[PDB]
Amino acid sequence: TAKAIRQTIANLEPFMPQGMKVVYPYDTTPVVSASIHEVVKTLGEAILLV
Amino acid sequence: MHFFSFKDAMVFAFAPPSVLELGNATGFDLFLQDQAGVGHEVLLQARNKF
Amino acid sequence: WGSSYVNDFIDRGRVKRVYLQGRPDARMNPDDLSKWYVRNDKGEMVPFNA
Repeated sequence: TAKAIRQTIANLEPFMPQGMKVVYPYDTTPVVSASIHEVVKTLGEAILLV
Repeated sequence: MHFFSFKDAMVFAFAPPSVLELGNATGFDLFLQDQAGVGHEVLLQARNKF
Repeated sequence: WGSSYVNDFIDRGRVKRVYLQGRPDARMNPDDLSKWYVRNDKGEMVPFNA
């Protein structure tokens, strides 16, 4: 749904006026992506080191 | 479509698709939308240009 | 003082609202609430602090 939001505004920014932009001051999905990436990184190192 | 080429009405005859539940005409279809808030006549002349 | 919403109005193709309220300097202190007048039955105006 975060990707759906980021793509459903990405087709709206061509129609924005020149004195505007969009940023994301508050977001929670990067810690989810970083957590799952970190745990699969630890598992991928673990299965070769053993 | 040869006999109906008469003066008064712009009569258009066709056959429905084989599944009438799915649409009423074969071929593509699309919408032209006003995103910036421009008036109706601009979209009308854009439709005429298209 | 209650900001009554009366009906709708069109703006740039989108439907918006029209509100009704006094000016800010008419409502900032308690004695400013004494600045308002009501019309009685026979026609004339009577102040609110009366």
